[PDB]
Amino acid sequence: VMNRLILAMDLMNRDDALRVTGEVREYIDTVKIGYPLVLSEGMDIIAEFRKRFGCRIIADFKVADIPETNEKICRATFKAGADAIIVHGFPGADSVRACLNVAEEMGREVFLLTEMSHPGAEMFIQGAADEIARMGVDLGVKNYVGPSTRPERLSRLREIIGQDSFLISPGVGAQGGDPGETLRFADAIIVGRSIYLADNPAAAAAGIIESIKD
Amino acid sequence: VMNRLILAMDLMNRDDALRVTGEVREYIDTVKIGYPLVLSEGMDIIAEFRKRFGCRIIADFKVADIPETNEKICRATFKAGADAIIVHGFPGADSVRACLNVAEEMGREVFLLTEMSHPGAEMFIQGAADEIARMGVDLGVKNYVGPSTRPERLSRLREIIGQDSFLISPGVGAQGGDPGETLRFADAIIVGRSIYLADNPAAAAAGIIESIKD
Ligand SMILES: Nc1c(F)c(=O)[nH]c(=O)n1[C@@H]1O[C@H](COP(=O)(O)O)[C@@H](O)[C@H]1O
Ligand SMILES: Nc1c(F)c(=O)[nH]c(=O)n1[C@@H]1O[C@H](COP(=O)(O)O)[C@@H](O)[C@H]1O
Repeated sequence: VMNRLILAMDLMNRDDALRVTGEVREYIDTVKIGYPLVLSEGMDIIAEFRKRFGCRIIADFKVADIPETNEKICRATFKAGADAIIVHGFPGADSVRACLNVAEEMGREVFLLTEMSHPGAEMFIQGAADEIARMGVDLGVKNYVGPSTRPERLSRLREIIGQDSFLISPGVGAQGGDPGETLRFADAIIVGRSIYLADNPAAAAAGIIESIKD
Repeated sequence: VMNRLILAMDLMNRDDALRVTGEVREYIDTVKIGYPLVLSEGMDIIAEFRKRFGCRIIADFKVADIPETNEKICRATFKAGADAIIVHGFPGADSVRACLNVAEEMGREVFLLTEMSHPGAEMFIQGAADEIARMGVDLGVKNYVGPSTRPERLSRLREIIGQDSFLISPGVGAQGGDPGETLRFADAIIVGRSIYLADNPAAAAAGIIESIKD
């Protein structure tokens, strides 16, 4: 991922999302698009971004349904041009394998979300997260998401998935995570508000990149 | 809910979804629309259904993000005209309260998903589900989802949320759940494929209603 930095583009109107993404494009290779933007502007926004910026797109849909519904969500998402989809592990192995099967059919990839970055993740997700990660390994998952806000958890998750797996990490900036500490364990960081709410998003991106080039 | 039966409309093209929903409308009051249909046809499908059928709409989005993202997803969903949204409890209390706050602002309702109906729910969700339900009660949640496929779990969940709470239950028909047994505990059942894949969806709906009128 260019500069190890993934933009979380959670602005909800197309003109602002296009402006900010264009402004920071010299600093990123990869944009995470989630439901805030997709439910406001439509699934066609994925192909628009992919074309206009020549960026890879991760669909952050935190897929969390039964296997049959997960299969449908994944097929619609890859049809729309997404390169990868984020899938929750908490609903269990059959729900994850349904997503992996569609990704295998469509030549796409699944990111398994293990532990989440927000405080409420401590209630139920954290206690299951090591086991969710192991389940991923056992299913052949190669791409994972884990929390910038808890680098000791991010270290453990790295220890389970091994060095060859690809690990991306949200919670940097607004939620309190640090770029450099997070990159001790993750391959790339995800950053939303610290960039997209900045008075100068390009300067904010450049500042983050500076802080991690060294 | 009319006849205690909620249609899970998971067909992915608008013409088929409109046909089947129109055919079974004399038997239902309430349609659950999820991401299979919304990601294929757009969020405008919610208002279209609400107008064309004069049905209530539950947006089955199994919201499962951090509080800030959950707030956005809920606002976009209620803006599109949904009456209610299904929210996962597994990400914890702050993520649920974010949805409750937007529902309170928009005059809408949240359904808390406790235990899911598919086999993989046994891995991580089932062991947390009683505690998820209690958390709902502690947050003032009045509407819940629990599994037709495990009526002993559905009985326990009813015992936690009490008799005044409203409980809906998927997993009837295709997944193995029984309409009448499920309605010992749930106020309404959710049915998808057993209706929408039937050669005659109206006859399938009518058959289910017959089996539970007695
Ligand atoms: N995908 C995520 C997770 F798995 C997770 O555990 N925590 C997250 O924040 N996100 C997303 O990452 C972004 C964080 O944005 P920012 O805080 O503004 O920098 C948002 O899109 C979140 O929905
Ligand atoms: N909302 C759900 C849950 F919380 C859950 O635990 N299990 C489910 O199946 N659904 C949804 O209920 C419907 C079940 O559809 P059918 O099997 O064809 O009858 C689908 O839309 C599922 O996504």
